[PDB]
Amino acid sequence: YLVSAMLLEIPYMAAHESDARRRMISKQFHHQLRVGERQPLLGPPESMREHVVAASKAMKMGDWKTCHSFIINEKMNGKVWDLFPEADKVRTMLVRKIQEESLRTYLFTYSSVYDSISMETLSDMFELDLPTVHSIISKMIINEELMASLDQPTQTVVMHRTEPTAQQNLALQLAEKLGSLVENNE
Amino acid sequence: FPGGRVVRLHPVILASIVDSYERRNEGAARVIGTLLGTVDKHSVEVTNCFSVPHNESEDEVAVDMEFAKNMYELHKKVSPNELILGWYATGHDITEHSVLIHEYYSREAPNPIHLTVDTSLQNGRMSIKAYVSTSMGVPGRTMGVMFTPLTVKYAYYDTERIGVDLIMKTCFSPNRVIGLSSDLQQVGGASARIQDALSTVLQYAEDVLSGKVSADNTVGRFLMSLVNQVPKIVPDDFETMLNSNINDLLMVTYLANLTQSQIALNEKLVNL
Amino acid sequence: GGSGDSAVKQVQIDGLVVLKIIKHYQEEGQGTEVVQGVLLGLVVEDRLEITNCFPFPQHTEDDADFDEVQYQMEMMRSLRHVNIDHLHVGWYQSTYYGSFVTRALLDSQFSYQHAIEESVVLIYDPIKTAQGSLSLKAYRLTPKLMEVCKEKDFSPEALKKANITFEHMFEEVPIVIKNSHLINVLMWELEKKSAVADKHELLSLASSNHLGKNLQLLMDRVDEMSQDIVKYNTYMRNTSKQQQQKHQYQQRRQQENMQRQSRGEPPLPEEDLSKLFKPPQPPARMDSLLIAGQINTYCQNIKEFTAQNLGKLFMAQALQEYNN
Repeated sequence: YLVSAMLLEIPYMAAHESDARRRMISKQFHHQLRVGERQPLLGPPESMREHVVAASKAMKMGDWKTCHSFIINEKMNGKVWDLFPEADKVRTMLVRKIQEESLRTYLFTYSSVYDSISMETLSDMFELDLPTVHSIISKMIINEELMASLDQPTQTVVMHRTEPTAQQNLALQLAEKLGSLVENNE
Repeated sequence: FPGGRVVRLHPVILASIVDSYERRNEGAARVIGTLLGTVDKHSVEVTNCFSVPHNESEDEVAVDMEFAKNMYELHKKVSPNELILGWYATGHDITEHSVLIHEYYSREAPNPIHLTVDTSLQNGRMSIKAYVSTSMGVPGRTMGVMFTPLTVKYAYYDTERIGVDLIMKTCFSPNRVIGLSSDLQQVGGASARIQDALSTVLQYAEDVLSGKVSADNTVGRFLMSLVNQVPKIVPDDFETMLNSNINDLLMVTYLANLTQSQIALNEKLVNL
Repeated sequence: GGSGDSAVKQVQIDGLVVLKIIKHYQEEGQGTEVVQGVLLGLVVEDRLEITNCFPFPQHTEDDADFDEVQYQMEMMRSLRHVNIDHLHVGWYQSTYYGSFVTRALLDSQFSYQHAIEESVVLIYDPIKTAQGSLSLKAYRLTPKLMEVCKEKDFSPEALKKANITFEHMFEEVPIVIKNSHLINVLMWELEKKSAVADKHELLSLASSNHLGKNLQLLMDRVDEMSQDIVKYNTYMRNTSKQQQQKHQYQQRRQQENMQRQSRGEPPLPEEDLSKLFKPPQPPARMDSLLIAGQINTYCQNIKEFTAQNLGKLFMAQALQEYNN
């Protein structure tokens, strides 16, 4: 959920040739291919209904359903560290939900705020000034920076330009195939 | 309120009129059928029809109502759109034989809805006058009927009547479809020049004295309605936008032609 | 003009024939295998001009199941009563697909044209063609198909007929050229609706204003046609690698299986040599997948010719009209 529903919600908008073929989709095709769901009861849906909001980031909504009724059902009690594994989890919920609007909701976002982003989700400014810096180099995102002002101008334009590149998801898988045709021929 | 106001058919009623009339089984003068459609209880919205066996003359007429039920059986199966609302004949209106086919359809006996197609050398008279028959008390003779007019409306699938618009282009001179959109540019040109020749006489009539009466704030209202949608006011950043779209659209069809070549290089290396 | 090979003719679609199609245009069946019916006319002056044709109404809500043929012959006896015979000169369809020829009905209409050489199959699609040339096309399963038969069989009798090499798309016949004189009455309605009753003619003129307002005429079409490319053309290339995984790749070490034992023993068998060369399930090109293969990679060609006339004449009208 933190190495798949985050690492791979970047290339899932029409760039499929990095899909790791052993993940939650073991079970994510199951507890989604059901005609009825509500407030989850099992482990996996109670490990999903905060994941589904970890797509609509909601730092509030996702942190509030790994600590709902698990401290009886072995999350907090059992992991023999009384409260701290949540202080770990909460942090990897707080932080891994600032790395989301960055990767998902950036379309009309040109001028954005990175002081108020610290006020929204309550992580340390340096522990947000690090990953907001990481967001550019580590994930090669189309967004510019002058971080004496603590800002990230985007100038992304890819939206109906990645559609003709979503034609190159397959226009490559035409002319990437002619590379493989005459390997067999001779 | 009276139900006899309007029939909103469309030219597919005239389709199963004319093909049926011009094959006819040599039913020389009078081809007739039973019309099937819907009603708005004021309007009569109709989709289709069919020509039946008849031998209408003085004083013999036949409408095989067993066969009209057979055709309705096949028609309701074809599409569930329609009920047999009455009968449509070719020429002409109120006859003593119409009222014989009335009592044949008062075996059927919904609201009598008739559609009389004049077969004459005219223009001013309509090629169809749709009729309903009220009063309609009638426990007497054959059927006391009173032919009240249904206005002839073509109100269905607009792209169908675009199909009919092409049929009316073929009515003038066909007009085969290979370069449809290619020579719809010639159609769009002819339209834009009729607008020009319209606007010119409107101006030059008042340039002398007393012209552009029915144009000033109607054609002038719909001259600023031209520039509402084309052109965009005067943005040269919109020139840049659509010459950048030209870059996009050329490059869509550009690799379309790279796939065109690749069609042959893929499936015809098969032929070695 | 539109004469075919040894028997078959052009089709003349009169203006009330397209109306017999556009009465069931797309109503009851959006993404369904709509068989818009059987076109019946007669062998007339070089072009079998259509009389009538009614849509053969399969179990029409979700799926497509061919009806009782009681309807077929009883309806076309219903026609026999005051009209022409069931002179079924083919079958016709819509079918929410501009620029295709289907696999199952390809086989069905080949077998139709096998019974009667003098037959064509009309495909009228509405402005879903993308406007978008050639809405009506009367395709026929070709006379090369007709010669080498039956029929285009897959594992054998595929390359064994692609040796002479059947033509696949040939004589997509012309449709509507002449004043058929089923017109003078339509001209008599045309003049009436061009005259004082000019509400409905202008309704259709105005109707095309909103087919470009909100519709993705290009975007949704080039999307579905591009996903037809990624699926069809690329699995076609996997078929190209897999028929190579068999004819030469596997065959190469079938040869090294034959040769490494000095091609058998003098005094005895020659068990291993005869046992080996176990021919892979493709021994000759798998050229019936690849038939519709070519025809559906050319469906992409006439779909990219669609995409051509979409972008070219739209941006033609932009750069010619706007400059004000």
